[PDB]
Parts: sequence; structure tokens; C-alpha cells
Amino acid sequence: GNKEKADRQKVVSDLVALEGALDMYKLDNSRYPTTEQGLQALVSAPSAEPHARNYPEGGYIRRLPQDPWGSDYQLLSPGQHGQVDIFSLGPDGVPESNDDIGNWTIGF
Amino acid sequence: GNKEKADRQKVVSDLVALEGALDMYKLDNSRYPTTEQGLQALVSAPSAEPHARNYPEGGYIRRLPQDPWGSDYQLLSPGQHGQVDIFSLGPDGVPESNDDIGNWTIGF
Ligand SMILES: [Zn+2]
Repeated sequence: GNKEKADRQKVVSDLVALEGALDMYKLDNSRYPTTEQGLQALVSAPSAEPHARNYPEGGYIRRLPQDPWGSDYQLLSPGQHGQVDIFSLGPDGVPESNDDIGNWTIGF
Repeated sequence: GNKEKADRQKVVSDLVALEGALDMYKLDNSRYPTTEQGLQALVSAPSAEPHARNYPEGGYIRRLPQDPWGSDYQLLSPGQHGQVDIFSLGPDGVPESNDDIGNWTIGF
């Protein structure tokens, strides 16, 4: 379907945009925001510990996108087994999840 | 270092932007470009099979970024164990790698 394709593109684009903002937060802070801090950490410095350092004016993203069905995206952090995920719940409660965003390596 | 911090932010930002473009390519084609097709497949329809379907005007990214030290970013796809990575070689040949970008799930 056409609407379905467009919705899928929005979900994937938003989740990767959130991923990038979360990675910029982590470069400044050495860790991602926790689920307790939430994606809100990307727009205002978190009140819950661990506190952010050198928080940039305006935060890390211009706005927090919502999914095509009007649900906020959700953050699992630090997550089970230290795997950080960002997901949409979908229209039907079958989550579309961008998994283990922290899987980066230095060296081969 | 100040330059070093800037370079690191650029590498992470670029690699995530490339990740997003690759994911959009995959939504249209059901698979990522292969290493043989390369990141070039994000800017112009790939000459090598498997050919892209209905390739969009302007491709998937305005232009390919280069890393802070003048090297192209590199794509491993489909990769060892089907794990797709995008990386910078670094100034010193110690790669900074955004790993297993295809790790997404449907359902919990
Ligand atoms: Zn990712």
C-alpha cells in the first residue's frame, strides 16, 4: 500500500533522526539518556541523574517527532543486556524497533 | 582536542545520515546496497545487480560526505554474518564503525 509505505518511511526516518540526536547526546555525556530521562533529554537537560554536562542551547533536536498514528516514540536505555532500542508501537501494537543503537566499535 | 571533538561529531553525524539513506534505499528495494554497489548507490542508480527499483529523483542523499581526514566512508554489505557496517578509516587506520545497521525487529 501507498499510505503504508509512507508511514514506514516516516517511522524509519524519525527513528534514525532520534538515533543521531541520541548519539550526539552520548558524545557530550559518555552515555545515552536513560528511559527515566526519556527522549525529553534531547530537548531539555534532564533533571534525573545522571545529569548532562555542557548541555547545548536548544538541546539536540528541534522537535520530537511522533509516529504516524500519533504515539510518541519510545526509548529503552540502558536496556536489557545494555542494548539501547528506540521504537514505534505501530498502529496495532506490533513494535517497529531500531535495535542496539550503541553497537559501534573502535578498531577491527 | 577541539578539532578532535568536532571531527568525532562529524564522523558520527555523517555515519548516521548514511545509515538513514541506506535504510530508505532498503525500504524501496528490500535489501541494502552491496559493497560492490557501494555508498554510490545512494546518489545514482547502481550499475551492478541487483538493480534498484524506481530509483528516486536525486537518490537518497544530496551528496556523499567525506570523513574529516579526506577518506570516503566505507560500506560492508551484506557483511560477515549478514551484519551491515558503515565506517570511517580514521586518521590513523583505527576504524570508527557504526555496526549492524540492519538490526531492526518487528514485534517484541
Ligand atoms: Zn543505527
